[PDB]
Amino acid sequence: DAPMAVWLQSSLQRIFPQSPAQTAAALELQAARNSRVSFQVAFRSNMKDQTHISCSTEGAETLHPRVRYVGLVPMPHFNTDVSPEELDGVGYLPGWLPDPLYPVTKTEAHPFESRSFWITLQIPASLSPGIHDFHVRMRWQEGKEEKDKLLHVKVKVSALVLQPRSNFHVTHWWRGEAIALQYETKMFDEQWWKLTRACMKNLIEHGNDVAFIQNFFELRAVFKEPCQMLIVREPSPGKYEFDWSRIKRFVDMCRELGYKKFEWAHLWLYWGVQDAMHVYKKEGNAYKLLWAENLSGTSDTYIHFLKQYLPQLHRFLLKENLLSDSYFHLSDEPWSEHVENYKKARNILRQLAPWMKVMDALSDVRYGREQLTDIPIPIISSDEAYRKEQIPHWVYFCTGPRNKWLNRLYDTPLPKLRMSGWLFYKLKALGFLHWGYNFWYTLDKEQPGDPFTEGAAYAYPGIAYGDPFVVYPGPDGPYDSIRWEVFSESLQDYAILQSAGIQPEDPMLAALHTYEDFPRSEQWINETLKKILEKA
Amino acid sequence: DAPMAVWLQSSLQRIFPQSPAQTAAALELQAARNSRVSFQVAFRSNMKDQTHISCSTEGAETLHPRVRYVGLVPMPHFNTDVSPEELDGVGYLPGWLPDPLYPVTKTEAHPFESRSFWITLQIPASLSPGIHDFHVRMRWQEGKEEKDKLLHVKVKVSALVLQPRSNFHVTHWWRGEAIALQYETKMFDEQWWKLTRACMKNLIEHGNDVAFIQNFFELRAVFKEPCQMLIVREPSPGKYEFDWSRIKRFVDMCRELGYKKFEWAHLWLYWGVQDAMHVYKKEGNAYKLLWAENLSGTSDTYIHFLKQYLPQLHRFLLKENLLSDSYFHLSDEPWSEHVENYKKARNILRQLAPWMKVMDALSDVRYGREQLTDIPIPIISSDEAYRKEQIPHWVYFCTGPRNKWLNRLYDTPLPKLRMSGWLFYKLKALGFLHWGYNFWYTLDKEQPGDPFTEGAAYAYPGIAYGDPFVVYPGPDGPYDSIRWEVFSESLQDYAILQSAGIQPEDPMLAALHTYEDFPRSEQWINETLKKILEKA
Repeated sequence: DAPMAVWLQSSLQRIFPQSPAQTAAALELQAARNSRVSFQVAFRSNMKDQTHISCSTEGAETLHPRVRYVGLVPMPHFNTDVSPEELDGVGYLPGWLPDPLYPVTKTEAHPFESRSFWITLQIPASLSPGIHDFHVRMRWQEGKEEKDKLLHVKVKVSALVLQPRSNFHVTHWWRGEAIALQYETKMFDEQWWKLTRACMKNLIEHGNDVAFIQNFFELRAVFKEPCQMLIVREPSPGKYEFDWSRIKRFVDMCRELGYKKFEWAHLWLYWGVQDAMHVYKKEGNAYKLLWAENLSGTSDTYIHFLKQYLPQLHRFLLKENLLSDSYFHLSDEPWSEHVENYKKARNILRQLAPWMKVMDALSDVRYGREQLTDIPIPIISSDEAYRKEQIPHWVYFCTGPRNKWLNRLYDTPLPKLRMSGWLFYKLKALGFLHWGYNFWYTLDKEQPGDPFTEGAAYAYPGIAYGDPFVVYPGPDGPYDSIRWEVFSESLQDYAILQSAGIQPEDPMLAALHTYEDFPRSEQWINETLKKILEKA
Repeated sequence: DAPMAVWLQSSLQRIFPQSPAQTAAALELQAARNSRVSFQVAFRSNMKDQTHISCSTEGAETLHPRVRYVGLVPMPHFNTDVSPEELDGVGYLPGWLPDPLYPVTKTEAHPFESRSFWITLQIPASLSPGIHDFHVRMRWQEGKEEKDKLLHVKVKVSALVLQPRSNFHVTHWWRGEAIALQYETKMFDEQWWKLTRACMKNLIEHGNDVAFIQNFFELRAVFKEPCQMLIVREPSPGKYEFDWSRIKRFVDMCRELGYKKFEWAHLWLYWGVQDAMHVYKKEGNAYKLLWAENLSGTSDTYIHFLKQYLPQLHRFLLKENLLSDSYFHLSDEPWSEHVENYKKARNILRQLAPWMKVMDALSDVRYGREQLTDIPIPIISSDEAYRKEQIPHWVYFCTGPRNKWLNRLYDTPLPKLRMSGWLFYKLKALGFLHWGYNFWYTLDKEQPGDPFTEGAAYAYPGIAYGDPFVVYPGPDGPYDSIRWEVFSESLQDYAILQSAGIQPEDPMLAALHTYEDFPRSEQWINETLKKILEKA
């Protein structure tokens, strides 16, 4: 019963437009130094004439506060195979969902809608440990009369200084064809490069320390304009020339951004390890396949090609000092019937690039058990099986699994999602990999989508909402999403555990048994974080 | 707390996706003979895996039952200037809205989502009076087991038999450029015709009894493909031949469809009565304006045109026995200052077609008081004034008025809407005119729209959500809508009051004071219909 309502919320609960107004005029936060922390300024107009509302900070200049508006996106259905307890927004969804973050400080307030601003504060290392407080001012208008509300935010800055994450690597398969579709660019033109740079930058600032390189276009579908950063020419039948300029430019750029580790494209097409990679040549203005679409991975054409490419890849890797900081891929999620196919490829690799060390999504243990993949990446559903065999490994999730498992879906509750870094830490993963940073377009088709109105690349329910991307295409690069922010705060919690000497076996992490059985309460997150930042 | 919930609801409350499951296993309806009645079969899945559900009727053959699926549309905001006490779906909106009706009997059931089928029953005049019961059968699948549920429906059909509506006329300005834009047809091609016929049949089956003729294209905006049903040639400068073949074909089709009365496009452009209508001729393949688009309404150019068209119009009207069954429009929605210009034009009309009686949408009472229009159409907001004066008049709305006033918007509760016919009856309206039956495209621009994702012609809040269309474009014709059905049943209530001889002054209608103050309860509708159908 008030014309306008503002309150402050933790960055860990969602604010759906229907949700009733809160009061909450103060907010208490905990932060390590050399970190960034986040919160929500929520508002609900009780008037029926539309108005304007603008969100500013005062007294937080040294915190470098970045203010964004939480935009909404349609969500038609809940995802499949998620019990209601495990689903965010019961009673508010299906419906509108907060996800994209827009760079606006003043928006329109609409009648009886609840919306939020998302503030990120950069807690610098050179900050006195203690409580630092500032104000957020909300300015709106009732009729012609201007009004404001001042809200109070205090941050308990800890003595703890976060040190760069180490011995843990995160990679996403950012997509260059996705940029070329959503922005209508020629692949690798200057706008393409500008957007790619903005993406890799967004990644490394969110915890992604591995720069993926799509040297070969990664999809079974044949494109007219594929993302293949390796320039490949064929001056005679079967003689290949390789031009590394794009990959070189990429690697130089990524190193200038902060990347030290790099990941490469597969060498055999997915599901079965039975087909060669599609490799294209520029014919006038088109890109045509160098060979057939059905060309076998054991065919003399592909073997000849590899006997030329792999040594040249080696030359490049050494010349540029990439060889030790490069993960290489063979073929993904090989099923338990083309093991020998994989093994054939592996042995061909051994005979043609013995130096090469292989990393592959592999969820059946009787693959790592036999060191088929040098660095196996099970899906978290198989993490426990790899952990009884004591095979060191990475983890990945995509779409599956769901329900009680970890994911970062639209309907994954944010506290459950913030648990990611803790689970990576306590369960001693070597790294995390995800296919869906910015899969903005139509699954398996050279056709653009619309992330702002389709969250599953047109493949629900098989593809879950929010799985193909965590960023939204914006005019100059990615727009961060609430999920991306919470995930990066989660990786930052991994960094906290690291830089506070907390051991995976510490009893305060004890309830984190598997990637399915672990505390989802924001209360757990808050109190654990307290202990860690207070004793430090 | 069962895997699958099915219940029965009236046609008068919406069913939102978050809406909690109900139990109501039977449902009493009441109808009069020769009527159409409606109800809803709702289901919420309580399973995490997708399933299929099919709706069927059993034992309702004589009622020619129609089974349709209630589709959902986005609703970004609430409409402005509507207090909570007047909004439908509080705490479920903004979000997904039930509105489009789809010709499917079997769909996917999605997790934790409340959806419903819409069933229209045809109660025939011959039918014996009394209580007629039939059943609904819901067939879904749980895992691998086939599940089904019988629901009971009792119709209490009265002795009263509905006589066709007398002395009250409904017209909607359906748009043929709307057809041209959404279906990407060339104007007046055979597909355009088949779709127009579909729309006209729809309108008359929903109690719209006036066929609108867009003889001139109504918009102030210059289209390259205008909808100008009159063909106009200019063999010498300023001599105009007219070809009526398309208006002939339209009138033939409408009369074959049951249409008796007809309405015509305006003669001066809207707001100020100052500019000439845009009239076009063909130039090879393009359409050209005949004159400047700044052309003055009192210019010599335009008057010389009217001196030729009006007698020619009169010939056409005589040749087809239209003259007495045709409404004519001068210039839409002129403001209070503009009466001057209207007077000027009106007298021009009198001196060049003295036979012509014009109706127009005129909110200021000085239009009616001074007989500037032969049939005034005040906005319902202004109705009471014309009633205080006992000036006969039509009523209309559009976008506004809002709040407690009657309207037909997305968030207008359905009981409020069903009161439409009752207020028409008790308040002695001559007729009802609405501008937006199928305005499917961008407000004032020659660009398609998407009525499935946009509901205000891209003009929220200016245009309110739900104003520009009550029908959706399906592949062979219109798709009905919940609001459309309820509104047709409102006109059907006008027919009920008329057929049982309930005088406007009957006490049961005493609560209906203005178009802003009147009972909005579904109990009121139900109990009053009870009274009328038991006296009979």
